[PDB]
Amino acid sequence: QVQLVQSGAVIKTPGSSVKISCRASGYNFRDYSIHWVRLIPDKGFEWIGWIKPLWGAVSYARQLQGRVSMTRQLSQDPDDPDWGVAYMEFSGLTPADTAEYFCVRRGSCDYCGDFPWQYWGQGTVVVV
Amino acid sequence: AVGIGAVFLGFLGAAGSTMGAASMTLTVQARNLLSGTVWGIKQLQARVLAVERYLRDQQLLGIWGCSGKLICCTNVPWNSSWSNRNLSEIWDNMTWLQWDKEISNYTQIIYGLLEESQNQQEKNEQDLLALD
Amino acid sequence: AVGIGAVFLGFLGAAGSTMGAASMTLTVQARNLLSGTVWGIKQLQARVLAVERYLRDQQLLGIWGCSGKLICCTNVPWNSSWSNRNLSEIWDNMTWLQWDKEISNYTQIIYGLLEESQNQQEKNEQDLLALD
Amino acid sequence: DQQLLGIWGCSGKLICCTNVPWNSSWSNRNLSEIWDNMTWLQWDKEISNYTQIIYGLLEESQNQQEKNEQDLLALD
Amino acid sequence: QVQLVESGPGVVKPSETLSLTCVVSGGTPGRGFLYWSWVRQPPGKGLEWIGGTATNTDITDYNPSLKSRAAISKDTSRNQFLLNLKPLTAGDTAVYYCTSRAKDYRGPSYSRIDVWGPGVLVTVS
Amino acid sequence: AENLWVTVYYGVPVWKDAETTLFCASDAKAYETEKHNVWATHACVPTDPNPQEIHLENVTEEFNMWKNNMVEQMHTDIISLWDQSLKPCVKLTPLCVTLQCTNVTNNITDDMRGELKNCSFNMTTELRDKKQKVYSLFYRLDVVQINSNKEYRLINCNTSACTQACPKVSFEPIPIHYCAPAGFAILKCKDKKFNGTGPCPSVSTVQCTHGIKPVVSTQLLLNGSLAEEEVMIRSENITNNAKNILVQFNTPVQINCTRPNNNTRKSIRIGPGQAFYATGDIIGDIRQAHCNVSKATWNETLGKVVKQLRKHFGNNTIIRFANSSGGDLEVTTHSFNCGGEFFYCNTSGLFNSTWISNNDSITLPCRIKQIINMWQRIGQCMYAPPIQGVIRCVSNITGLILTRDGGSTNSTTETFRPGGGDMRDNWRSELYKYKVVKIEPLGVAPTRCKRRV
Amino acid sequence: PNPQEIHLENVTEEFNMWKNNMVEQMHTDIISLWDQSLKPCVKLTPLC
Amino acid sequence: DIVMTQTPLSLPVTPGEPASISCRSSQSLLDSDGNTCLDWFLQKPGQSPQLLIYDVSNRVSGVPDRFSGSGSDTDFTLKISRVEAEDVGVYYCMQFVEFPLTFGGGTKVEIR
Amino acid sequence: EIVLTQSPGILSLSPGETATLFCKASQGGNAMTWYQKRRGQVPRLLIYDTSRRASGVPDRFVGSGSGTDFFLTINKLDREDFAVYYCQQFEFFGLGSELEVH
Ligand SMILES: *[C@@H]1O[C@H](CO)[C@@H](O[C@@H]2O[C@H](CO)[C@@H](O[C@@H]3O[C@H](CO[C@H]4O[C@H](CO)[C@@H](O)[C@H](O)[C@@H]4O)[C@@H](O)[C@H](O[C@H]4O[C@H](CO)[C@@H](O)[C@H](O)[C@@H]4O[C@H]4O[C@H](CO)[C@@H](O)[C@H](O)[C@@H]4O)[C@@H]3O)[C@H](O)[C@H]2NC(C)=O)[C@H](O)[C@H]1NC(C)=O
Ligand SMILES: *[C@@H]1O[C@H](CO)[C@@H](O[C@@H]2O[C@H](CO)[C@@H](O[C@@H]3O[C@H](CO[C@H]4O[C@H](CO)[C@@H](O)[C@H](O)[C@@H]4O)[C@@H](O)[C@H](O[C@H]4O[C@H](CO)[C@@H](O)[C@H](O)[C@@H]4O)[C@@H]3O)[C@H](O)[C@H]2NC(C)=O)[C@H](O)[C@H]1NC(C)=O
Ligand SMILES: *[C@@H]1O[C@H](CO)[C@@H](O[C@@H]2O[C@H](CO)[C@@H](O[C@@H]3O[C@H](CO[C@H]4O[C@H](CO)[C@@H](O)[C@H](O)[C@@H]4O)[C@@H](O)[C@H](O[C@H]4O[C@H](CO)[C@@H](O)[C@H](O)[C@@H]4O)[C@@H]3O)[C@H](O)[C@H]2NC(C)=O)[C@H](O)[C@H]1NC(C)=O
Ligand SMILES: *[C@@H]1O[C@H](CO)[C@@H](O[C@@H]2O[C@H](CO)[C@@H](O[C@@H]3O[C@H](CO)[C@@H](O)[C@H](O[C@H]4O[C@H](CO)[C@@H](O)[C@H](O)[C@@H]4O)[C@@H]3O)[C@H](O)[C@H]2NC(C)=O)[C@H](O)[C@H]1NC(C)=O
Ligand SMILES: *[C@@H]1O[C@H](CO)[C@@H](O[C@@H]2O[C@H](CO)[C@@H](O[C@@H]3O[C@H](CO)[C@@H](O)[C@H](O[C@H]4O[C@H](CO)[C@@H](O)[C@H](O)[C@@H]4O)[C@@H]3O)[C@H](O)[C@H]2NC(C)=O)[C@H](O)[C@H]1NC(C)=O
Ligand SMILES: *[C@@H]1O[C@H](CO)[C@@H](O[C@@H]2O[C@H](CO)[C@@H](O[C@@H]3O[C@H](CO)[C@@H](O)[C@H](O)[C@@H]3O)[C@H](O)[C@H]2NC(C)=O)[C@H](O)[C@H]1NC(C)=O
Ligand SMILES: *[C@@H]1O[C@H](CO)[C@@H](O[C@@H]2O[C@H](CO)[C@@H](O[C@@H]3O[C@H](CO)[C@@H](O)[C@H](O)[C@@H]3O)[C@H](O)[C@H]2NC(C)=O)[C@H](O)[C@H]1NC(C)=O
Ligand SMILES: *[C@@H]1O[C@H](CO)[C@@H](O[C@@H]2O[C@H](CO)[C@@H](O[C@@H]3O[C@H](CO)[C@@H](O)[C@H](O)[C@@H]3O)[C@H](O)[C@H]2NC(C)=O)[C@H](O)[C@H]1NC(C)=O
Ligand SMILES: *[C@@H]1O[C@H](CO)[C@@H](O[C@@H]2O[C@H](CO)[C@@H](O)[C@H](O)[C@H]2NC(C)=O)[C@H](O)[C@H]1NC(C)=O
Ligand SMILES: *[C@@H]1O[C@H](CO)[C@@H](O[C@@H]2O[C@H](CO)[C@@H](O)[C@H](O)[C@H]2NC(C)=O)[C@H](O)[C@H]1NC(C)=O
Ligand SMILES: *[C@@H]1O[C@H](CO)[C@@H](O[C@@H]2O[C@H](CO)[C@@H](O)[C@H](O)[C@H]2NC(C)=O)[C@H](O)[C@H]1NC(C)=O
Ligand SMILES: *[C@@H]1O[C@H](CO)[C@@H](O[C@@H]2O[C@H](CO)[C@@H](O)[C@H](O)[C@H]2NC(C)=O)[C@H](O)[C@H]1NC(C)=O
Ligand SMILES: *[C@@H]1O[C@H](CO)[C@@H](O)[C@H](O)[C@H]1NC(C)=O
Ligand SMILES: *[C@@H]1O[C@H](CO)[C@@H](O)[C@H](O)[C@H]1NC(C)=O
Ligand SMILES: *[C@@H]1O[C@H](CO)[C@@H](O)[C@H](O)[C@H]1NC(C)=O
Ligand SMILES: *[C@@H]1O[C@H](CO)[C@@H](O)[C@H](O)[C@H]1NC(C)=O
Ligand SMILES: *[C@@H]1O[C@H](CO)[C@@H](O)[C@H](O)[C@H]1NC(C)=O
Ligand SMILES: *[C@@H]1O[C@H](CO)[C@@H](O)[C@H](O)[C@H]1NC(C)=O
Ligand SMILES: *[C@@H]1O[C@H](CO)[C@@H](O)[C@H](O)[C@H]1NC(C)=O
Repeated sequence: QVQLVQSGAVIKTPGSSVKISCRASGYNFRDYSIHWVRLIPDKGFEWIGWIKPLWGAVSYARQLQGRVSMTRQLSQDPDDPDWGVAYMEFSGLTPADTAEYFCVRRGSCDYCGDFPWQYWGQGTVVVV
Repeated sequence: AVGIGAVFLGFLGAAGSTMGAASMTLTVQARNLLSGTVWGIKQLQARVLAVERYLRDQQLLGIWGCSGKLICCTNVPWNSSWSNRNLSEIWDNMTWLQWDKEISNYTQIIYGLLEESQNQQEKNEQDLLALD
Repeated sequence: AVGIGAVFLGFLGAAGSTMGAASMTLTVQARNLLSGTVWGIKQLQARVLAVERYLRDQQLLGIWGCSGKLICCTNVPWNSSWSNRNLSEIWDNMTWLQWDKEISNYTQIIYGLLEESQNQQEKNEQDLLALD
Repeated sequence: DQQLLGIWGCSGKLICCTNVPWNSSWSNRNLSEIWDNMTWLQWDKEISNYTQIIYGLLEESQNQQEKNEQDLLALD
Repeated sequence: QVQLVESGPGVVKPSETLSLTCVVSGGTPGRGFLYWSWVRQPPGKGLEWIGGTATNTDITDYNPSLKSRAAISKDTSRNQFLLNLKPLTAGDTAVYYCTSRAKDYRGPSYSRIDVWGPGVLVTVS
Repeated sequence: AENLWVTVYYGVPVWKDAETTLFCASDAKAYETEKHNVWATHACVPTDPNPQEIHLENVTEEFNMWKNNMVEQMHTDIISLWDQSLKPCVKLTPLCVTLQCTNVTNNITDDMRGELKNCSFNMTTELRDKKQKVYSLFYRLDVVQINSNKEYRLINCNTSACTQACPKVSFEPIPIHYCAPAGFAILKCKDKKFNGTGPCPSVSTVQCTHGIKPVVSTQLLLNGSLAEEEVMIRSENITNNAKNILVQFNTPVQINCTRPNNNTRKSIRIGPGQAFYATGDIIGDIRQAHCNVSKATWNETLGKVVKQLRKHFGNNTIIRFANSSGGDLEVTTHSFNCGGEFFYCNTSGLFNSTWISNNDSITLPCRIKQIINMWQRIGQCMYAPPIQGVIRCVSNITGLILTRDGGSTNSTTETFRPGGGDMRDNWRSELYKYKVVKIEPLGVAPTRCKRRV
Repeated sequence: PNPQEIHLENVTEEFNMWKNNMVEQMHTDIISLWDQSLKPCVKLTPLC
Repeated sequence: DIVMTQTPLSLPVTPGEPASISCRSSQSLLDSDGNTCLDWFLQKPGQSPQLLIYDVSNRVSGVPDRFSGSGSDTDFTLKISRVEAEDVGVYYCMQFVEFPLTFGGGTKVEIR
Repeated sequence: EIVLTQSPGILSLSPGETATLFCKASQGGNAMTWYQKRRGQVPRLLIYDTSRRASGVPDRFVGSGSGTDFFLTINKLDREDFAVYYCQQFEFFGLGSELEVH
């Protein structure tokens, strides 16, 4: 199986910075990309970014550069090499960004692309 | 003679040519079919596989009408449901790679048909030489 | 058609049947005779042994009268000291596993006999085509 | 080497009458002094230079007579 | 041997350098080698072979009448081969051909493969 | 006439696509110098000369770069060959010791942060009872503080002890010629304008491919194989974002990379027979490693790649090259090897431009690490031993690896950023021409002839 | 058992002791067999 | 070098009558393998040369039997039994027994 | 920017029938993915590559179309399947269509 667990919901102040964790378990973490998407009410979905956790190469959306930042932390352990953590340090928090934030992972079939996000995190709502 | 080269019937050399034209040069494909630390091991794991599959298809010719004749008149009537197309447009238009896709669905009844026909004519020949 | 199965000439499928009945289905035993970390190594140590012994018995047919005919009329007179039993009780009563034990003592003179008879008729055929 | 006999006139006959005329430039010596004097190890050195045209000659002759036999059984 | 493509300057004044390239599309359809040559034809005159090379070697043959002014080279990875000519005279005005020749044994009877590019006329003035 | 009969044909040319284990071949020049000077000098076969590039007529082969074979096989081959070339070299478990470090003898300015530390520590001798107080120089990217006073330890001692590469072996690429085994063929697409997916109307069979140098570079793939006439971009799906855009251009841009200090290596005997090559003194001045690229040639090649990349996004688009977005140090920066030393050279001096619809040199700095973690495994390193003298290498950048930005919101411009990511994108730029096929004989065709009795 | 010492007539073979094979092969065989017969035995690094 | 002379240099011919073109070498064209290394090409106006006759008397495929070639070791003749409009152009003999390859001077059949 | 528009907006049906949802892309030649989301749960993948279904998806959902037009037809509507359905190309998402009980 594959699990994506997040951190709990938070209430922050305008101009502060949130830091959302995303722990992935149940697969070889160093292979598959992790995407981050958000859900704003009354505006539909909106993509944020992705991160390849082998090295850590990222890519952000064009309208969110200079605000978001993504890191990862691998499992340097030859006994449980499966688990891993992704992070998002979303800075420049304005009152428009009250939303729910999901960290997703693509499917594992061969004809699955990258954007057919199969496995989903529970989502974390932030309110500012 | 000088200033001139020489070409010699290359491996896979007529793959786009006509079936009637590719039917004259089959022997080069047969010659370049057998001959040509764990790494030696893995290429050993390649090499015997080659010789294994080589014997496999020759075993099939061992069961049908000809062990090493490399073309083979047989005694199975060609069902027109497989091809329904006349000879002069097959041997003079099409290439082999198209024909393989064209009759790739219709296989494995031809092999059992040829096997039964060869065994049938073999036991009939044994009964023919038996009464003498 | 529905509600009905299909049986197909299984491997070793006639081992208890009569020799006259087992003499019609030999080809399945021939087809399932070739095809089918150090562990790969040891099954590699199995696999090539298989192909080795396969070629070995075909080499014997290379020396006697038939390379791939899979039954073989020859020219060695059957000594009645080996069997002393008439044909209609051999081909219509006994099974092959009994016959193998029955003539397992009388081998290795048949092989040299067949070898000499094939080489003898081969050089006589060469002398026959020589004078033309 | 058995593959080579697969290409020439005989798969397993172990001697083989063929249909390639023996060029006298290779040996220029009569039969009764070859088959009754010389040994094989001398003969191999004697015609070891003249090889690889015999093999292509035999290959072409076998394929030629094979397609002629197919054309002969074709018209029936 | 399916295609030969010649290239070089179409008009050259007498002090510069004549450089020609021939690009071969479809090198060889069988084992062995081809021989690739440059041949020239002055207006109303005959054909003159400038030089060439076998695909099997790196040794090139040149016409001695050309006073060792020609230099021919090749590189099979780019499937090209080149002729360079220096000094020039009006007598080098010619149609220039690239050619590929080999004896062809692929058929039932011995035949020849013999292919020429279309040629480029070069006038020096 | 209508009594047409089955005839088999054995040894007839038809192939299928297949996967199989391929096979080395190395040139005889790499066999002229011997004795495990570099890897795969014994693990691969000597090649044959004049490889038979045999052209075929009337053939349309469906090639695919991205779902290809021969690249995951090449990647497993090169990492296994990396692993086998470290087993006889020494293991550095007696070096995870509490180091006492200090600053090097240098005029320390506060703005410039020194990339060298001078570390002294106890170490066992070959006599097990006695120990010696030795000193060496390390880079600041290899030590970490343990917490006034200052005590350091190595960066990998809480993850994995790891192996100094024994320096008789070398790291320059030699060309490897892959060969098909018997009963398989290798096809090569001789088309010029071939973007890497679909039909190729002029194929040719090859017994053994050309010289493939295995280089390890993340962005800006060096020593590659050039194009023929154009600069070619290629992608799996260009409207996707997660797939890198491989760019390969025709004339190369040469790059001169150097480190200008001369390290003096010294041998510190760990135990019986095992020695450890440390950095001794720097004679002369200390300076920063760097690389130089010609500015006019770089601007011309970026002009060519913009003129090519406008064909896929409309001509009236503003192409903007920005530097890397972030991540680990082996992908944010140009990582390579140069004479047995691992460079990490900053890249923001090149990928910084904005192109609208209408003898100087670029010096870009580098940082060098002694402890690598190549291929990103769990319990591995390689402690690269130092090299005596100054180090200079001249190479020729032939390609690039780019990545778009996933733009929403009415965006009229497209920003391109370099990004290394996988190492298989390197060899994927060199095995795009090649497909491996299983030849199968034994076709079956009807004709007009019948077997007699 | 009983290895077949088979004599041949009328044969003149050119032997050579010094450019022979089977000796560098035997030497590599015996040193590799020396090396493989020491791997399971102990290592004496705590005795220096 | 072997000097190749072709005769004549300029012979205009009216359509339909037979023609014979002579070629001479300063050396024998019999090579080691027993082959006489002489080819005949025709270069029609504004076109590439096309091989017409190769070893001693054999015509390339697609070339009509109207064209025939004969010769000794040094003296060769190309005969055209019935001249047609597309035979016009410059005819060339060529030796390849030795380097350099040399061509005759050509015979231009043209309409006056 | 590739804007996806979704046609039906609000769609009111009763359980048991079939329902077709339509989306029209801005450029053509790419695949489509379809998601569903109930009231207050995580979304799940219904269809990727515009014709295949995901794991844990019954065969009553099927999607088709090509070029710029794409359809998701759900057969034999139940009560629990009344949810909002989101279309999705590479980075861009539709605003979504809502299925409502009648
Ligand atoms: C892209 O492709 C280019 C292709 O040019 C490549 O550049 C070349 O890289 C290689 C290795 O990375 C360089 O080879 C080294 O060159 C130095 C200097 O060479 C000089 O002398 C030779 C011979 O006279 C000339 O050909 C050359 O032009 C220079 O004048 C050599 O010293 C190196 O040899 C040492 O290492 C070998 C490793 O086994 C030893 O066998 C050898 O004996 C040498 O070791 C000796 O010196 C050591 C230091 O003093 C000492 O510690 C040892 O014990 C021993 O005494 C090696 O041949 C080559 O020069 C580069 N080409 C150019 C033009 O500079 C790029 O590297 C490549 N890019 C990438 C990223 O791979
Ligand atoms: C990294 O850090 C280490 C640790 O400090 C440095 O190594 C020391 O460097 C100093 C340089 O000042 C050396 O000190 C010199 O020692 C000379 C005596 O040599 C022997 O002495 C020691 C015992 O003290 C022996 O164990 C050893 O074998 C030496 O061979 C003195 O003669 C020197 O005097 C200097 O100053 C006087 C007056 O100022 C001058 O007249 C002299 O000419 C001379 O310049 C000096 O005291 C010390 O020996 C080094 N230690 C070791 C163990 O090598 C490294 O230099 C440093 N590395 C870098 C790159 O900075
Ligand atoms: C790849 O290469 C690029 C090359 O540009 C690097 O980019 C530069 O990185 C540096 C970080 O070292 C950026 O920061 C600059 O540092 C300068 C050094 O000044 C120091 O000291 C002063 C006084 O004590 C401090 O105020 C200062 O904070 C530093 O501690 C500063 O001079 C710069 O400030 C300048 O900013 C602008 C420049 O126009 C002026 O208006 C200011 O008045 C002031 O002069 C700055 O702080 C630097 O900005 C980067 N360059 C650019 C162009 O942005 C990359 O860092 C390198 N990659 C990696 C991974 O290192
Ligand atoms: C060893 O390194 C030190 C630095 O760690 C270095 O000292 C500096 O040298 C420069 C030049 O010799 C001094 O001069 C400066 O030059 C610039 C350019 O004109 C001026 O703008 C500076 O004015 C301000 O900057 C200083 C920075 O702290 C201020 O302290 C100063 O009061 C001014 O406000 C200044 O004129 C520079 O002052 C020194 N810095 C120090 C701290 O001494 C030294 O030269 C190096 N020596 C060797 C042998 O390498
Ligand atoms: C980005 O670009 C790439 C390259 O163009 C593209 O990959 C292509 O995707 C299509 C659709 O998935 C593939 O087409 C399929 O290929 C398989 C291979 O055998 C066929 O079996 C398919 O035939 C049927 O399949 C379905 C039946 O269940 C039907 O939906 C379909 O219409 C057919 O009836 C089908 O042809 C194509 O092979 C790949 N090409 C490559 C090179 O990978 C990718 O999809 C693009 N990305 C996006 C998000 O669109
Ligand atoms: C190499 O090994 C030696 C031996 O252990 C190390 O020297 C030791 O260093 C410690 C300090 O970390 C000394 O402790 C101090 O002792 C003094 C008395 O001289 C005392 O006043 C202090 O309060 C403190 O306790 C220790 O005595 C000393 N041992 C010896 C034998 O000298 C040394 O640190 C190691 N590393 C290097 C780079 O030399
Ligand atoms: C790509 O280019 C940009 C701009 O040229 C680089 O951004 C700059 O990066 C440097 C180094 O990280 C930053 O300097 C540092 O800032 C921090 C505060 O965050 C300070 O603590 C440090 O002492 C140092 O001053 C700089 O602020 C930053 N500038 C901007 C505008 O972002 C970026 O690093 C480049 N990317 C790579 C991979 O090199
Ligand atoms: C970067 O790559 C190119 C090509 O990959 C390197 O070679 C340049 O182009 C050709 C191809 O090798 C060289 O010609 C060669 O010359 C030698 C000696 O004459 C000959 O034996 C070869 O067969 C080949 O024809 C060419 O010399 C070379 N360019 C230069 C200026 O030397 C190139 O060297 C690489 N490095 C750089 C810095 O560009
Ligand atoms: C070496 O020791 C320390 C550790 O680096 C140095 O102290 C710091 O040095 C950095 C630059 O390397 C400066 O930016 C800091 O401001 C320094 N901090 C302090 C508190 O000085 C020290 O300067 C170096 N040199 C010596 C002689 O100790
Ligand atoms: C860099 O360091 C090396 C030493 O490793 C220097 O080599 C010395 O060169 C001089 C002059 O030729 C010789 O007298 C010495 O014997 C050399 N040292 C050794 C250990 O042999 C080299 O010159 C230095 N280069 C620079 C630019 O500083
Ligand atoms: C990289 O190094 C090469 C090798 O020195 C440089 O080529 C030299 O360039 C200078 C200046 O144009 C010439 O005088 C030399 O004749 C060149 N030598 C050779 C062997 O080509 C090249 O310029 C350097 N590139 C950069 C960007 O610095
Ligand atoms: C990025 O490119 C620009 C040129 O396109 C370089 O020039 C500087 O650009 C910045 C803003 O991008 C200006 O503030 C500076 O004034 C420019 N420099 C000068 C001398 O005018 C810039 O250097 C490049 N960035 C890097 C890190 O090299
Ligand atoms: C031909 O094949 C079809 C099925 O493919 C079969 O029904 C038919 O009986 C066959 N006819 C003959 C003459 O073999
Ligand atoms: C083989 O099967 C496929 C799919 O079942 C079918 O489309 C094709 O027509 C068949 N081949 C022939 C020759 O009928
Ligand atoms: C039959 O075999 C016996 C021994 O088994 C032998 O003595 C006898 O001569 C043989 N007879 C024939 C005809 O082969
Ligand atoms: C074979 O030998 C055994 C024991 O020597 C003997 O009992 C048996 O009868 C022999 N077989 C035959 C067929 O005579
Ligand atoms: C015999 O061989 C020579 C060369 O060895 C060749 O010239 C000659 O034509 C050949 N003759 C026959 C009849 O094969
Ligand atoms: C084979 O070649 C050698 C040396 O080229 C020559 O001496 C020998 O006579 C040749 N063999 C024959 C049978 O002519
Ligand atoms: C954009 O410019 C290129 C330049 O050649 C041209 O080929 C293309 O047709 C242009 N597209 C449009 C829409 O004008």
